Amino acid sequence: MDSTTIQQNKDTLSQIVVFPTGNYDKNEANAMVNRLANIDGKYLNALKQNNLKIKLLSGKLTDEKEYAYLKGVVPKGWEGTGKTWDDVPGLGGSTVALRIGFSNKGKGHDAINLELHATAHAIDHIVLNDISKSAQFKQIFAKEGRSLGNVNFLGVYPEEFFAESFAYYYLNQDTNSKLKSACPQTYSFLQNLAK
Amino acid sequence: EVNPAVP
Ligand SMILES: [Zn+2]
Repeated sequence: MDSTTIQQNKDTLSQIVVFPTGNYDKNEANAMVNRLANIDGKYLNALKQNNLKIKLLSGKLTDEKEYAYLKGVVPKGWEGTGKTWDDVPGLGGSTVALRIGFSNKGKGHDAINLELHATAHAIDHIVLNDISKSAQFKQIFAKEGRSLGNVNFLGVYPEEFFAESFAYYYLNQDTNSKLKSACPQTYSFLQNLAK
Repeated sequence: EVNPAVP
């Protein structure tokens, strides 16, 4: 991705990312936007067209009005973790909400990157009309959905395999190469999706 | 639609 294209994506994200009120880690918030800027501009422009907001948060997700109804609720796939949405650092789908500083694997989650996994859910649901539950992807998911680990989450929910695979594809060259070797059909699928 | 981060 040329510098001008990365800049173009950062400009597009400037219209999508919402920063919190009050004090927060501005450098880390910018670092999260920079990682999101590696997503194909086709998806980012569609997010902007749909007025999808990527909300960066200073506190828990359930402190936000729109997610208060999730207080005490155990998310899909989080059975046995002993936590509820109150403790979850990222949310994706019809909206996107992310806790600043929790990007890396092991910060209350086990994704390769918090913001790319969550935003992949929004792209899947809003931009691509739930392609992760299409018959085509379900066939790919049936074969390769257990090759990225966390088989009791990624290997069970096609939308989660899609989101994590999407994050692998776009985080950096290392993860992009790891996905190609582990899930070649998924890699080719995402490669064709961006054309 | 809501989906959580990977546990
Ligand atoms: Zn997810």
